[PDB]
Amino acid sequence: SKYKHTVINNSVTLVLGDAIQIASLLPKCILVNAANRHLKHGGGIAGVINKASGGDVQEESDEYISNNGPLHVGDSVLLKGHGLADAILHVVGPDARNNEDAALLKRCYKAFNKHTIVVTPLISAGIFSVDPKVSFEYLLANVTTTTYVVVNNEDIYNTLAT
Ligand SMILES: Nc1ncnc2c1ncn2[C@@H]1O[C@H](COP(=O)(O)OP(=O)(O)OC[C@H]2O[C@@H](O)[C@H](O)[C@@H]2O)[C@@H](O)[C@H]1O
Repeated sequence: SKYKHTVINNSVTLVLGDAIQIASLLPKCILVNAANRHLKHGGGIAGVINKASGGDVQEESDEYISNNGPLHVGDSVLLKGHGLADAILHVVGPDARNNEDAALLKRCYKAFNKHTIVVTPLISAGIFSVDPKVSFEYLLANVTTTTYVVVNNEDIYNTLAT
């Protein structure tokens, strides 16, 4: 009720705000990180998640990548929450700058469905250069669990809420 939000369907609510703040409000949730294949948390939400954890997220991510090797595009990994959420689901969206197809967002978003409550940004819609409407369409087509899709730009919010 405190946020500009639009309930889209029985699964998805679009929220204008900061995904970290929304994840903190909910008593139980998974927070989704928009990651790269090496979980090297850069200039988008990944860096903000890492900084909010005091670097704990990057330390854990490095440990995982040593155990797994690099992820494939479209893969995800459930790691610890570090007080931000019950857990963080790191998803590797396609990077359009590297000619990776937006269709791989199907794999990213399907990974949400085993989790009861998900708080997510729009995967690939920032640095990875996929149209926010395209990412949101893949989200709506594939997500079948209670999901708060949090966007921090009001113009994007207005576009997607219409
Ligand atoms: N705190 C936030 N809350 C909600 N949405 C946010 C927030 N910060 C950024 N966003 C939005 O989330 C969307 C995803 O943007 P990025 O975080 O840039 O994600 P992506 O486009 O998937 O790029 C992934 C790449 O960026 C690096 O951070 C990461 O390490 C990877 O290399 C964009 O629309 C961006 O504006």
